[PDB]
Amino acid sequence: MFDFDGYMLRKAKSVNKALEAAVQMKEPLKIHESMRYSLLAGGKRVRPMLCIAACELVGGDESTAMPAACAVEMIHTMSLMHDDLPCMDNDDLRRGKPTNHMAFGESVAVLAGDALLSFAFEHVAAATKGAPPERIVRVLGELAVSIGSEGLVAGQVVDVCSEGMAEVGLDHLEFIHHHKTAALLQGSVVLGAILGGGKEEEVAKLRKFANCIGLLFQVVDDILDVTKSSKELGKTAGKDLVADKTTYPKLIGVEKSKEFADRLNREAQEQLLHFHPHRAAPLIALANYIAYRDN
Amino acid sequence: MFDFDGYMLRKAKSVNKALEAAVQMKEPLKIHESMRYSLLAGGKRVRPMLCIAACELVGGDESTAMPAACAVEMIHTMSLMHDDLPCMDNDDLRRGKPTNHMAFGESVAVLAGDALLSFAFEHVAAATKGAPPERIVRVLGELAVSIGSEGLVAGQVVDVCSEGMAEVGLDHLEFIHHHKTAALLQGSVVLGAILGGGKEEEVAKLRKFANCIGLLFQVVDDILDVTKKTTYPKLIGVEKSKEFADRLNREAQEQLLHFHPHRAAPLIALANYIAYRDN
Amino acid sequence: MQPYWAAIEADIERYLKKSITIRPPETVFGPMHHLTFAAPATAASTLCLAACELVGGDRSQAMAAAAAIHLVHAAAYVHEHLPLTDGSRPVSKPAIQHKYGPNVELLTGDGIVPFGFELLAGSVDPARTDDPDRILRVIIEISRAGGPEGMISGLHREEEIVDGNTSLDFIEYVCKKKYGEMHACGAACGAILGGAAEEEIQKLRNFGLYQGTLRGMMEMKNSHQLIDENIIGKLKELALEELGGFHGKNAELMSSLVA
Amino acid sequence: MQPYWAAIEADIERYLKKSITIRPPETVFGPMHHLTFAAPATAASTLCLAACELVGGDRSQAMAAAAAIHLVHAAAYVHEHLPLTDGSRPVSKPAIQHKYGPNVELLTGDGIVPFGFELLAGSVDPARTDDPDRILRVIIEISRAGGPEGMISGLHREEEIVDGNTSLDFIEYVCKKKYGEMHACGAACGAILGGAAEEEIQKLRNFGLYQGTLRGMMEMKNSHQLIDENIIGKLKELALEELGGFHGKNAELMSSLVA
Ligand SMILES: C=C(C)CCOP(=O)(O)OP(=O)(O)O
Ligand SMILES: C=C(C)CCOP(=O)(O)OP(=O)(O)O
Ligand SMILES: CC(C)=CCSP(=O)(O)OP(=O)(O)O
Ligand SMILES: [Mg+2]
Ligand SMILES: [Mg+2]
Ligand SMILES: [Mg+2]
Ligand SMILES: [Mg+2]
Repeated sequence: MFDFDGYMLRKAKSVNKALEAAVQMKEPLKIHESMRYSLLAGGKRVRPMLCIAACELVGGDESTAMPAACAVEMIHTMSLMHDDLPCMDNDDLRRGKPTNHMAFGESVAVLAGDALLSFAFEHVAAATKGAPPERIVRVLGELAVSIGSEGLVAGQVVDVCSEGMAEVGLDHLEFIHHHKTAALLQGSVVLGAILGGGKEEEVAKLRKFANCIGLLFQVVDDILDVTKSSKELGKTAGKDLVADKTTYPKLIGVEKSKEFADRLNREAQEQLLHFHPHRAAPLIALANYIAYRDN
Repeated sequence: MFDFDGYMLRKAKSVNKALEAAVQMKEPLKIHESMRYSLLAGGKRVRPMLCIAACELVGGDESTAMPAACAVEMIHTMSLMHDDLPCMDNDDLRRGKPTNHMAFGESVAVLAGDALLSFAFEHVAAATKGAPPERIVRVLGELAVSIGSEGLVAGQVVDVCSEGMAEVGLDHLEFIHHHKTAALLQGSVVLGAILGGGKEEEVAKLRKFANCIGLLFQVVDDILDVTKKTTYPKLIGVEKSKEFADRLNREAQEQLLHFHPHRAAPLIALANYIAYRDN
Repeated sequence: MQPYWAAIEADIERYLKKSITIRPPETVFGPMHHLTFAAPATAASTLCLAACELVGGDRSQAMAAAAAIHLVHAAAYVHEHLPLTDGSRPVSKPAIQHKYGPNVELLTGDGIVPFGFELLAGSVDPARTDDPDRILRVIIEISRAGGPEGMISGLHREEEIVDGNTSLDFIEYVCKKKYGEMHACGAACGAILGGAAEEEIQKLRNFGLYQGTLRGMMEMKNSHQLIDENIIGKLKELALEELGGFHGKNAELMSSLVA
Repeated sequence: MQPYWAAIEADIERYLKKSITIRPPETVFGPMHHLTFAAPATAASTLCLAACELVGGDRSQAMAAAAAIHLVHAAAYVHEHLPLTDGSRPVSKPAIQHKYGPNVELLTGDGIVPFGFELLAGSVDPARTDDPDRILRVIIEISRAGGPEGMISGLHREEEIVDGNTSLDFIEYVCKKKYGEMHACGAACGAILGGAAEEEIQKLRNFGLYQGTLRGMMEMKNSHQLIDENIIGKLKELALEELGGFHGKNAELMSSLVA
């Protein structure tokens, strides 16, 4: 039997403890305080857990993947800090507290965000131990590609340039969700699998798996946005409706979105048949968590 | 000697470059900005020169003595930053420019002054190369003794503790001048002599040289204010103040008699300069 | 601008144009391309190619690093001129022109920085042995120079500058953090990728540090008219010293950057 | 955990009173004695003696350092409670009483700090061959900890704390700077003076660092009602973990402050 609540509990604890050690208070104080305010506030740490679990699945250990795991959470964090700003979604709550720019000003929120992004690269490059240099370099490139113009940033810019697009298509919406959300999730699964010593074939199967849950994470985000309150979600919820935004609860409605999430999950766990079921248990569990979480 | 001014200017240039490099702007920026504001404002750098000259006099080199030369200027600098303070002499200017606490506030001026004092020690202890450990520790010892309760600070307290009873005798006035001025000059020349490898006898003659020129300076300064409360002219008259200045200069120079004439020349030249200067 | 430097800069421009080709989604790659070339050219970048030559290697070994340096600098420039509603950054007179709105600029900046790391991780040529260890080292230098204790510290403190009553000392420190560290990073990386040894790397690092600071002061010279020739000579002197020990053709070239 | 710690404070005191004799001019030494003992003792000095004994040294071998650390603390204490005319330093509600005037407190503070270094240089026993190097090292440690990047940074940033509007991260940082640096310093010095090896020293240094941050963290607890049980618990683990490699009572008595 696999106790998923127990597993995530201790993986998240381990991750939160390393995030705190990696990003200490030091001069300039306000920049670092702002970095820690949003990073250590309190996310589910799905991305760093996926990175560690994929590393473990292929043979490696947590310690080798912890820096990359922390790095994906740093980049994920600054992407929410930047997403919340007035020129972007202009929100007032994130991770249960006022949004970064409300607490430090827009200037500091932008810069603190930029610091987390650069530091994620510094940190995986200099803190990773137990991997050949050529393997670290490779990981740095997968990370870079998963968050730039063919990844996270593209989905995010296409999202704000298609926020009034009344002529929405499944193809267009798929582009946004895959890039804006699935790309960083793929990257987290991929960095772990490569740092774990995985063979090309296992990496490719995990990339596909990650692609599914990646897309699934955004469908579920879109659904929560309309069925959960801001207090519950820890962030401003309900503004995706009032906006001409592109989501699934839009094109097919909540229910048809739910069924869709189910298939995605199903399809993701199917890619996992590549591995022995005892070993796949954690990723199978993270997959369900992504499907059935409440926030 | 030929070109005493050029010699002082070359020494101040080297010292200025080393000060600039030792106290860089860094976080917390206000503290460091305040330290450099007063440290790098320029001046004759007589203390650093005394240290270097004393080191070279006994065969040592300027390189070994520079951290120490910089440390004595660091102390001198914070003694003035603290002295200009409102609770102290409450000065708004110095050399024409706003005083430190006017530029950065009293809190920073106090802290920045404290930072120069501890950094002086740090710098001498950590940056001195070319000298054995017990010698650097000895030198740290002479610096503390020259600026503490039996040196600079003593002169600073007693001086501020004497602006109430204008009935001060020669002994009292000499105490203050010796402490407030000669102690730190004595410290400079002792740091350099020791670091340079000077025997104890050489070291003792340099201590005497500095105490004489230290007092020489305040005496000449009083004669000048007159030929332009207590002073040498009000205690013994200008005639006697001048005789005293001359005796101070002669004794100072007497201390340098047995060193290399060529290495002694700059110190001999500085004694004559302090004694005959017009302002 | 000197012909040698201008020519090196042109090569970086070409290498960047070939690396970033406008394609769909144009909404993404258009601003990516435009904002890369909209940012000022930075010597931290040409200094990387040059540093590499000076120590022996060939410039092409440092091209990806030079492009990554310009890109990191470009995202920072875009973000520092970003229109902020809340008036969080003292409205600097600059008021530069903007082709895209704040959101597209912000995001594009976030996209530019990883592209720099992407080029670096991809310039990994098989027919290269010590490739991986040096690139990895260069990623560290670059991610550090563009990190919280590097350029970002300079951008943050710059907001405290009041044209009115702020010392030359404080301005020099901002230029050191904002420009000096990146320049130091560029000369160091060039040296690293060329194949130099620690001693040379530090010398070239230090030279970059001073030159970059000097350059920053020049740019801010046309703003806060107070830059005594003393500050510049100081920095100029400080730089050249670090080069004292490099002889040849490039030696005078590198020397010409500050002189 | 009770009489041991007490006796240490007594021995340090007995040693200071022996070293600071009120004498002529009482105008200098009266304030010097008063202010040195009017300053609340600091655990950084205690820690200094305890670490020396922990690694095997004799208590006297670290007495000079312990007294120098107290003196550095006493001077900072005096200076941070100076009545300032310009209201630059935040109005400290807990107003220490003043037996002497501002001018006298300020100068006395300047005379106490060097007395610490005097005691240290003056504690070199010419008959003990390891004396010079260890004391030299300690002078560097103490001068750094009480300098611009140590205690003074904490004292400076402390003035930015708004009694009911500053995060725990910023407060913790002010405490690591104001108290942690010095505690780390004392333990590190006690270890050095005791003959400990590098590994032992770093461990005790680390321990002191957390220990002092934790202690100062409380000096303010009764002020900034926000002290989450999490901070004091995170610092305790970091501290108590650094002791991994030192077992026993005194090797687990240091942990009698993390109670
Ligand atoms: C769905 C997207 C693209 C972003 C929000 O992600 P999370 O739901 O992972 O929120 P956190 O737990 O990290 O705070
Ligand atoms: C010349 C002697 C013996 C003492 C005074 O030095 P200064 O205090 O005059 O040095 P400056 O700072 O004015 O340049
Ligand atoms: C992927 C990034 C950078 C931000 C969030 S996408 P979103 O605004 O649709 O989601 P949020 O409600 O803000 O979490
Ligand atoms: Mg958004
Ligand atoms: Mg949003
Ligand atoms: Mg005075
Ligand atoms: Mg005065």
